[PDB]
Parts: sequence; C-alpha cells; structure tokens
Amino acid sequence: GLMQFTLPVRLCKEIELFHFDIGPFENMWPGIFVYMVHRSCGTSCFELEKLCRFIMSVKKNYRRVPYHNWKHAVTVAHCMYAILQNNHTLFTDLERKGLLIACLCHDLDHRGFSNSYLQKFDHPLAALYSTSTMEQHHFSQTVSILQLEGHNIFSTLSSSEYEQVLEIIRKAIIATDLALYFGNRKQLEEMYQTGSLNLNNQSHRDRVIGLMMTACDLCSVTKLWPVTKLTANDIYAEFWAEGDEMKKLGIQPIPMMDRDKKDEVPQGQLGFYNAVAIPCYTTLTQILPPTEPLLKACRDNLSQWEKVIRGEE
Ligand SMILES: Cn1ncc(C(=O)NCc2ccccn2)c1C(=O)Nc1ccn2cc(-c3ccccc3)nc2n1
Ligand SMILES: [Mg+2]
Ligand SMILES: [Zn+2]
Repeated sequence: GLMQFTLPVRLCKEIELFHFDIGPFENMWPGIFVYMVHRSCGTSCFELEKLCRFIMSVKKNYRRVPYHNWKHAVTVAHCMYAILQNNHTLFTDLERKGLLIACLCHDLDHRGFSNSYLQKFDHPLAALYSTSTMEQHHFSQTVSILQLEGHNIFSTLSSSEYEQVLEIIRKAIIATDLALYFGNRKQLEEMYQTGSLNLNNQSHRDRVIGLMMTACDLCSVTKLWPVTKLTANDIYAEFWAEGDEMKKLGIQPIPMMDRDKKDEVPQGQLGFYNAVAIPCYTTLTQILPPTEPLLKACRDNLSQWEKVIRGEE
C-alpha cells in the first residue's frame, strides 16, 4: 500500500521525457515499469504481489531476438507513459491501466519474423490468423498469462470494466500491425481537417489510441541520435535474418531484408521516416499537441540520416 518505487535522481527526471532510454541494466526495467504504472494510474490500480508476477511472466514469454524483445516491450510502454502524463485529463482510469499493459504485451512471443514470412513459410499461426497474424498471437498470449493462477491484475474490476479493459488491450495490440496504420492515419487525417474528430465517439478514440500505439511502437526513431543509430543494427539483424530465410524458401526478399544491400540502408531509412514516421507523429501532434517532442526528435533523426548519405558520417 505505502511502498512506492523510487528511481535514482537522473532516472526520476529523465523518465518523464519522451526521449528517455531505459538503459542496459535488464534488472531495473520491471521497477521502471512499476514506477510508471504508479505515477500514471495510482499505487491502487494493481495489487503489487500480482503485478510483479504478471511482469515476470511477460518477461519470460519474450524471446532473445535482436529487437522484438523485453527491452522493446518496456521502451514502447515508457513512450505510452510519456504520452499519458503529458495528456493527463484526456484519458479514462481504465485507458491508463489497459494501454501500459497493452504496450508491455504488444510483441509477446515474437520470433523476429514479419507476418509475410509466416505466410510464405505456411506457419501454423498463418492458418489460425489470416491477417494481423503475430498481433492476434500477441493478444492471445496476453490473455493466456492473465489467466495463470495469481496473474489476474484486473480481478478487482467489475465484470463490464474487465470486458472494457480486455477490449481496449485487444484493439491496442492489433493496431500495432503496421499494415492497418496507413488507413488509420488517413481517416484520422480527414477527421481532424474536416473538423469531425470527436473524442466522445468510441470509434474515434479507438482510431486515436491506435495511432498512439503506432507512435509508441516506432519510438526508436524519437530517441537521441546515438540510441537510434545503434538500435537500427538490432532491427536490421532481424530483417536480414528474415531475408536469409526468404532465400532458403527460394524467394528474393525485398531489399530492406537483403543483407547484400546494407549500403542502401540510409536511403531505406529516409523512405521510412518520410512514408511512415513523420506522417505518424505529425498527425499525432495535430490531435494531441503535447506529443510535439516526438515529432521534433523524429525530424532531428531524419536529418541525421541525410547527413549519413552525404558522407558527413
Ligand atoms: C516495419 N518497421 N518497424 C520499424 C522500422 C524501422 O526501420 N524503424 C527504424 C529504427 C528501428 C530500430 C532502431 C532504429 N531505427 C520499420 C521499417 O519498415 N523500416 C524500413 C522500411 C523500409 N525500408 C527500406 C530499407 C532498405 C534498406 C537497405 C536497402 C534498401 C532499402 N530499409 C527500410 N526500413
Ligand atoms: Mg509487433
Ligand atoms: Zn513492437
């Protein structure tokens, strides 16, 4: 009840900033996550015995892949923490509870391969889930862990508040399927410009929460340049491995995943910042003004990639 988590002074201050890096000490990430839940929700939102046991079960069910790992899980939840703390009054008690958990669980049991590779492989999960394959799997694993004896962190909610929170978490996690982001932001784009955006419309919140989820999930591009630069190795190690596997099936992968075309990475990063990241954080800044630092940090990094191309690094 009266047992706060407290971080050292530098973390205490820096964690409140969008660009905060959780650091290389694995053992502090669970305490960082609890620290965030407590400030974002209350010391009452979850029984600490159960929360702690849910966190360690989620950790166990992430794999040791270069990028889609436990570190990513907590990185994505912190960005969401930054968005919720900078938009105090816009979100319900339920939404603050459900979205930090959604972020922590959003890539549960990822294998470091795209939906596409599952499909070209004919992986069972592709038969069981035709679209958003890994994302439906990740929601399924979240529910599995919630149902372990001692792991139901929501058990204190009324029957309908529990259905409302599982429904938020499900939509939240499906939304991290980037194939659904493009149409989600086009609609949010039109809805904000024509002036029909209405946050009391549940189908409109859904869309907004979906874009928040895309923004947290991509937040590697919103760090200080050295974090972004070294992180990018990790995502390319999954991409190239998938390219290797595509080649093993007898399929030339897309260049993104062809390790023979490492050279064209800075150009490929440019396309991505322009086609995905900038549009994402632009539309997010328009709908939620206090998220502006993510857009600015993203633009700084776009600019840092242009510098790489020009030979200046
Ligand atoms: C999905 N998803 N999720 C996150 C990211 C990402 O790259 N995020 C950026 C970050 C992630 C982790 C750490 C640092 N920076 C992406 C993505 O599709 N990126 C991309 C997108 C398109 N491409 C094209 C190439 C390319 C590379 C070499 C030669 C030719 C082309 N390269 C591409 N890369
Ligand atoms: Mg994912
Ligand atoms: Zn993710």
